[PDB]
Amino acid sequence: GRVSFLGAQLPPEVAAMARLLGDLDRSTFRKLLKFVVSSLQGEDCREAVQRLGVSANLPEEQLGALLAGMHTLLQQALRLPPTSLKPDTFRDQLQELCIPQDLVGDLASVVFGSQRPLLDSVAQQQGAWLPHVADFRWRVDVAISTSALARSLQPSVLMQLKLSDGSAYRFEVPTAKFQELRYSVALVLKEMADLEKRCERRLQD
Amino acid sequence: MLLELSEEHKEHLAFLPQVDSAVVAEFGRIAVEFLRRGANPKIYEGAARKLNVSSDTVQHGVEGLTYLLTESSKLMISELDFQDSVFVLGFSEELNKLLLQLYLDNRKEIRTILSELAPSLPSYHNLEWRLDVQLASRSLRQQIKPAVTIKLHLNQNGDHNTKVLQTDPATLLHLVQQLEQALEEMKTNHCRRVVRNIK
Amino acid sequence: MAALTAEHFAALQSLLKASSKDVVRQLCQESFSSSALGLKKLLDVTCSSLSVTQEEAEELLQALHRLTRLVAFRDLSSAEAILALFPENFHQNLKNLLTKIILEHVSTWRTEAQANQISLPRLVDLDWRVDIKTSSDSISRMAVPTCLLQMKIQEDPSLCGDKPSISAVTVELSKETLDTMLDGLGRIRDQLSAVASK
Amino acid sequence: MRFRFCGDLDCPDWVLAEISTLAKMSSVKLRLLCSQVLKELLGQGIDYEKILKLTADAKFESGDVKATVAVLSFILSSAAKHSVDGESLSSELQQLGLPKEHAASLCRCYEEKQSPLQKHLRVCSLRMNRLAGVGWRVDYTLSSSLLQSVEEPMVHLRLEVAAAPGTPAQPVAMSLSADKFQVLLAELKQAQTLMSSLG
Amino acid sequence: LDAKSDVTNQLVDFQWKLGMAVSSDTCRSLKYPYVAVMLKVADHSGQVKTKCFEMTIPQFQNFYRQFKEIAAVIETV
Amino acid sequence: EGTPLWRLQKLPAELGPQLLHKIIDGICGRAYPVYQDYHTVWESEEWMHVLEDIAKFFKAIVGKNLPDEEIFQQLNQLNSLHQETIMKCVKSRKDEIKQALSREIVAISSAQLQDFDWQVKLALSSDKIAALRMPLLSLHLDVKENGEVKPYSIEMSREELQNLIQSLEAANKVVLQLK
Amino acid sequence: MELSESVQKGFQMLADPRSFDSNAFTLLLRAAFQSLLDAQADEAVLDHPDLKHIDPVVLKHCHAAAATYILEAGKHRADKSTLSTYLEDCKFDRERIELFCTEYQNNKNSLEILLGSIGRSLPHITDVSWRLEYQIKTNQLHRMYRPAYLVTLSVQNTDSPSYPEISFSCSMEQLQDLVGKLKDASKSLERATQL
Amino acid sequence: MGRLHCTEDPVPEAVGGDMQQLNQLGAQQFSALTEVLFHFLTEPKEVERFLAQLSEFATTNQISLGSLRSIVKSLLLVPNGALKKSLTAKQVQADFITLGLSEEKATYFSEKWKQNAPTLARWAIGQTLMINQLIDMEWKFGVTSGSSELEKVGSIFLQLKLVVKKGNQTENVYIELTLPQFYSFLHEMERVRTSMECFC
Amino acid sequence: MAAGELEGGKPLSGLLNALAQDTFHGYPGITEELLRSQLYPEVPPEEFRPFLAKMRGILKSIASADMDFNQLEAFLTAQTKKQGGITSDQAAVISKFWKSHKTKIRESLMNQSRWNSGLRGLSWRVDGKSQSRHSAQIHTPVAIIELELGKYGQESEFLCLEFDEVKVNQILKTLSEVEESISTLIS
Amino acid sequence: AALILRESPSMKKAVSLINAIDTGRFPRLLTRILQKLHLKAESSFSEEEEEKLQAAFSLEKQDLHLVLETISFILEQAVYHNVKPAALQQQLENIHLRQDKAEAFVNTWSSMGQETVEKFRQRILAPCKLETVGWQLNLQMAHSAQAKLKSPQAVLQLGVNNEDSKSLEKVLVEFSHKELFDFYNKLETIQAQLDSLT
Repeated sequence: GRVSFLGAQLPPEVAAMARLLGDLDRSTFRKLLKFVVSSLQGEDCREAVQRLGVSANLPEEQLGALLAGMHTLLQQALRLPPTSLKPDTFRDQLQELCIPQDLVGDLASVVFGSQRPLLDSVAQQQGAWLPHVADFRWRVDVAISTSALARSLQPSVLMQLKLSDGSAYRFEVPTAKFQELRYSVALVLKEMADLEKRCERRLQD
Repeated sequence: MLLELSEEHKEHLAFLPQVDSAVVAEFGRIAVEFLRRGANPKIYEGAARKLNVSSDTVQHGVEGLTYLLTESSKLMISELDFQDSVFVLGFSEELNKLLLQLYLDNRKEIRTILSELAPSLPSYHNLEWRLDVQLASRSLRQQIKPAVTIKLHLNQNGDHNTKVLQTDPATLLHLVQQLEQALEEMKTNHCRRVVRNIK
Repeated sequence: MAALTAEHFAALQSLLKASSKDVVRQLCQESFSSSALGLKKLLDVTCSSLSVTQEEAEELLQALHRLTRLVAFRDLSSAEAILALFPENFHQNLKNLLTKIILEHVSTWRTEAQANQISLPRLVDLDWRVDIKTSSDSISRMAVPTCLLQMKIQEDPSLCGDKPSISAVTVELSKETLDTMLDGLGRIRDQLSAVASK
Repeated sequence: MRFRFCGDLDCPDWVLAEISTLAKMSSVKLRLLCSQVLKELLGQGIDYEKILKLTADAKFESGDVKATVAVLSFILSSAAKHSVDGESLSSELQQLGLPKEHAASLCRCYEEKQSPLQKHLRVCSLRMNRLAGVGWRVDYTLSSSLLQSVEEPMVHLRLEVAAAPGTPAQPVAMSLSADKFQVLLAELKQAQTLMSSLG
Repeated sequence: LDAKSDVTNQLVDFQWKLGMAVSSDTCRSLKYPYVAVMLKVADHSGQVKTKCFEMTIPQFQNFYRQFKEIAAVIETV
Repeated sequence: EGTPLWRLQKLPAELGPQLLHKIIDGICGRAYPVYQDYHTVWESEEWMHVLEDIAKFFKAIVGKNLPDEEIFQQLNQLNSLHQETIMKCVKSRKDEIKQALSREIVAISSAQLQDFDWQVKLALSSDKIAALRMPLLSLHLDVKENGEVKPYSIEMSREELQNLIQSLEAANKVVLQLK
Repeated sequence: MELSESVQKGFQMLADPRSFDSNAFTLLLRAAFQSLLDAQADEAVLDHPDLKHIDPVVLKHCHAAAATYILEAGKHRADKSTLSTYLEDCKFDRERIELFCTEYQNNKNSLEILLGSIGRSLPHITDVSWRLEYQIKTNQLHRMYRPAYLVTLSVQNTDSPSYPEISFSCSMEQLQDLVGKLKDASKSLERATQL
Repeated sequence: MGRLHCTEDPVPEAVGGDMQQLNQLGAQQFSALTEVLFHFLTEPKEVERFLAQLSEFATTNQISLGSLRSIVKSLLLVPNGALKKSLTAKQVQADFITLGLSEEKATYFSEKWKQNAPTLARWAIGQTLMINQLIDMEWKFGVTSGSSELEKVGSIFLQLKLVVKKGNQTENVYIELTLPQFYSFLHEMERVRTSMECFC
Repeated sequence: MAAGELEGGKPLSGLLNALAQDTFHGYPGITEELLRSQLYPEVPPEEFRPFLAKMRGILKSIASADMDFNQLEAFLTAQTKKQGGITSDQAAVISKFWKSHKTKIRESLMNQSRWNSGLRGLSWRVDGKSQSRHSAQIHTPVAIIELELGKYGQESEFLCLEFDEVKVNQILKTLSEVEESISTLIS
Repeated sequence: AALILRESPSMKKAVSLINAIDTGRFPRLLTRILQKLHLKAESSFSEEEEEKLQAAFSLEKQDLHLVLETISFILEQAVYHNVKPAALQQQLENIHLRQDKAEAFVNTWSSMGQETVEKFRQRILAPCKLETVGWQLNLQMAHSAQAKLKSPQAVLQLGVNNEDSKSLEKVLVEFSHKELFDFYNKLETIQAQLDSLT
């Protein structure tokens, strides 16, 4: 079924935008749209917003209202997959927001053009929260002899780890604990495979 | 799923069928206490010497019984799965009933113990706040600058920790709106589908 | 172990765009050698040398990293060992050039992998001075030997942070302590001699 | 619509529910529980065996005594925070549906403790550390390698900085020249003279 | 020449101050005379560093006497 | 043999006053001279050596506060143009060097306050009470220790500020006896 | 407004047509304002011939006096009445008083922006991010089947521009409690306006 | 008093009075006091033991603790100076006779000094300055079989742990050497040894 | 009220000593309940406490003030003549206490006034150099030095140093400049 | 045979004391010592156990310390040479241990020597070592910038000890299945190297 892309009600920011843009110069709107899309891509723009504002004779509060409402609207539209937010539902819901059709078409050019898969590839980057492995390395040795023991021949594995936050660690582990680690990893991999194959089917039912 | 015993765990339990059922029940009570208080080998010594048995055998027996109670509380197998487990262990219906009673009366408490072995993630404890207005400063002696002062309380590993923070009102309204949207996303249909079907 | 792919081979075929074989040598040694910090520079070197895009440079450097690390890891140091990796459609005029290049560098790559492998803090220099204590705050006259020993020790910046922070340690040994330590050290000699005699 | 004791909001669903658990106690036992909760808000604590023996004959579970202590401490904090009076408390409680004698039993407790409790809540408001004390030494310098005669005073200051009453303070210890000391004194006197106009 | 001295620390400079405490919040007449010394030091770790300490006149005089003993010994040895 | 100014003798006297003044400003903690203005006169090693030697000389001369006859005798090595240049550079501003030296004497201690700021707030309300209406001060201190500056912050009620003011006044009633 | 003798003596000389013509005085004010607000300011600010004909000691002393008075007037939010009163006490004429007060008014807001930039403040929250997950199984417990939230606040160190994150986890009850106390903290502003 | 070897400074007359008190105390009392003093000299850090044994002496002899500590210090003066100057027993006995200890009792204390001075001297030398003194060392040989870069490896190495004294603190230093660096380390340590044997 | 009856010389001297030990020497084992149960076991806490506190306040007022015996006699005259004052016997014992304990307290106040790190001690040896990897002989001795330092109530810092004969001479000259300053100022 | 055990006056004193003590209780205490021998951080007995040991032996404190130290040194040499019981018996006979104590010694050695040898064999010298492993498995459902997610995530914890800090650490990591498969392939290559070492 259809879903309201804004959620259960319009936030006051997007209402304030919609009441402001009703006669804005499309060139300035296109510039603001480029800025918003660039800032969603990770860039920064305070000097370009400023020189546009002074060029457009736009007050700081009007630029702020415009930018905030367009960012909220496009962020909410990206949150849904584009198959669910089918373009008829998008255009109709923006028409209920009373956006002028030229600006509806301009927003659709953001939500459905080649910028879409790039933004999707950026949105996935929020999902970590806990750092992933950066790299892993090892050395495996035989002691042969030791201060306590004329001979030993026990193996040991030295291991070293770095994490995507810049943390790094080095530790050595005996063979029994290495076998426990290897078993635990294989177990969790099996459980993850089974869980994925269950969910992927049961959510079709 | 069935809690199929290892051959070592079979050999461990195979001691108890020789013990008097009242003493198997006593070993059950001791084991299900040891699940929470921790073990005490003087009990193994005393019970074995009363049985005229070697203390290692009683130790192996009691700890096998503790492992049975742990794994059954981890899995939360059904009554009939536990019955099938003790039947394939080959215990008599006296001991099957005893073990089932020991299980069903305590598996919840064991789980309230075993949950502590999950890895420690930092988590929220409390929030404190203060609305205050800056009115002067050494360089500029009349002004009006409102802010919401905040103190955040957290814990990790059972510790206590705090953070001191500040926000403006517009940001605070944005925080409220976003965290309200976090709660709305548990009422939407997809998450309710997961929560029901992936049970 | 990590291995080549069809897209790595397609990227490798970009390497014939080199203006001179010295570019091939450089990009091989760098992509074997480079850290993730070095790749940022090596990408621009590859683009400047081959006119490739940054993405094509990234795919080429990834392919060369995978290839050279695989070769070092298995010790594929012979023509009969290396030449079978490349697919039957690969550029044979690249096949021979890259083979002979690899077979020349692999000895260096093999040699330096024994340094790049991980270690505890490594000794890099040592110094010592022996002196006689003659007087003190407590005994007006004395005469006994002492050794001052010094070591300079490196740590891995991977753990040490921005710098390997080469740092110094000194130790003082009395004669009984030195004789005990050598009644250690010599045991290593004797046991190694026994193992060689075994 | 709205409840004044909830700060012009609607009452939380858990409060409107758990006040019915309060309604299941007797009025005198509710009075005693309210008094013990007021002691808890005044920081005297509470004890599980007390609230049990006050309630276990009414078949209260541990969860029920815990929840009734929670709801009482909530409602009496909210009452004191908005400084709303016992007659208004009794009215909003009757609108929630607490029995007449139970509401009067709460009001007879709250009407005594409200002023002490509001004072305590004013003291217990959030603070960005506190100045526990000050120490100083004044010295005079005669000569140095850098100036064979100096003839100048110097001051040492220590601030004992703490988080909360009874927390161990840490000494911020520093040395000042007599000029910076006198400038600091004058600036602090200005800030005090300003602040005394605002209070 | 080689850094045979590097096995031990070296004093870069010696600076001194003579003064008197006069009072504290605990005592109106804390007439304690003292010498304060600042030592600036460089070391095998790199970066020049400094230490400060304060000692009473009898302790200073004992320190000075001990350096006189060190001088007398290194002259005698 | 000669005093550390022996290195100065080569400088053209028409360039001396600017160099010596800007180095004295460096002693006062102001900007030191830029090397570019003098790289034709000294190599960078000799440049840092003059930056040490001149400061050491001026500090030594003013620290013993010697009379100008003893200064002049202590300048028998200098050329007459440099003698007069250095003599005017001392007598014209020795007091800035003396204030810098007494500031360095205060640095013979374990920690020092570099600078401070103060701010006054009104707290309107809290999660504890809706009418807190409490005046507050924050004092911010920047204290040098171990070769770095630490930020500190001390909030105060009116009562805490009064106790601090009274104890500072008690200290000032002593400082006024000595200064 | 309490001021040092050096300041009032400087203004008592700035008062006098013989020390400075009223145009020279106005140019010296312009020089003072530039010497405060421009980071590239330098002694070249005194190079104008209406300035260079004054004794350099008097010129530099009165420049510093003017700049100090401008700073104090900004700090205490001086106005045309108090300015005119002080200038009358300094025996300025009406035209030089008006020329001062008009040039102060012309520069006042840049000086307001300058002065309010001073001093530290607490780390300021900039954004929030959240993730929602279902906990299913763990090292010992295979039946967890419960929701949890993973939350992050982005913040700036306002004292030293740098951007740490604070991250924590919430069960749904903890998230509802956090939301409820942030809502109360927001309604605080409405209740304070209507208090 | 006459000139003393144990002290260059004059000595209070209370020390002379205490020495006459050593003549007043009985032979068993003087012997027990001497044992208490040598116990304090050899193990002064066992302050609780010293206090216990001197309180026992006090209650045994009805001697007040102030007088006991006085006569202790007055008699420890000579052993203390003898340890400072490394005096002979003859000089110690002459100083005792000069302070006022009767010749027989000074001879007894001289013999108790003779039988203790070497271990006391060794203990006192143990109190002098040592910098980063080695407490202990551990070592482990080994052959490396593999790494993330090489499936098979021939490198051979030595690891050492050195334990180091840093005032009241201690430290562990971990280091790894190649085989040629082990050979050069042992060669340099033999060059140290022969240089140490030149003078030990 | 018992405050007028706690006059017993032995227990009162014990109490006064223990209060001085607690307040100034920092003895941790001394407490109100211990003092009461040893020295005045029948006096109830509500009547021992006010006198205990007031006499501690008197002792602090004396100890903090460097009272000479005339100022002390005046203060004790006030504390006896005022209503609820101490007795003449309490003043007499306070006088004899100050007359027998002044210097130890004042010394403890001086010792307590720590601010700068203290010199806890100095240790040194002089070694004659010999064989080294640098040269088969080395022709000079050196002093090896270490100061021990630290703030009050903290673990000791240690600072070790090496000086040659030239450094030793320079340090001796520097210290002689300090001694000559001190002697000039005290002369 | 080569010398196994040092002969000296301190050992002669200690064995003279050992011969004076009974043979009955001695092997139990030596077994507890032997059980503790591989532990550096604690004494083999509590202060009250050491007190009751001294009361049973009646020895003065330093004589008991000489006894316990020399039996510790005896067991360290027995470990180091992995001594055969009969060889230890002959060695103790050359020390002039009483024959019944030599029997009690070699019976004690037979009771625990291989176990203590193995406890020495597994000791790790590195300044840090791994202790424990645990894991958590979740399904991701939505986040602040995407919804209708189905991604499983596994958090991994590695429990570790630092012997320089003498404290725990708990490293935390995430894997998106892809990294967990890669990490497993690396761990299986480590296993292949540990097998090929055999």
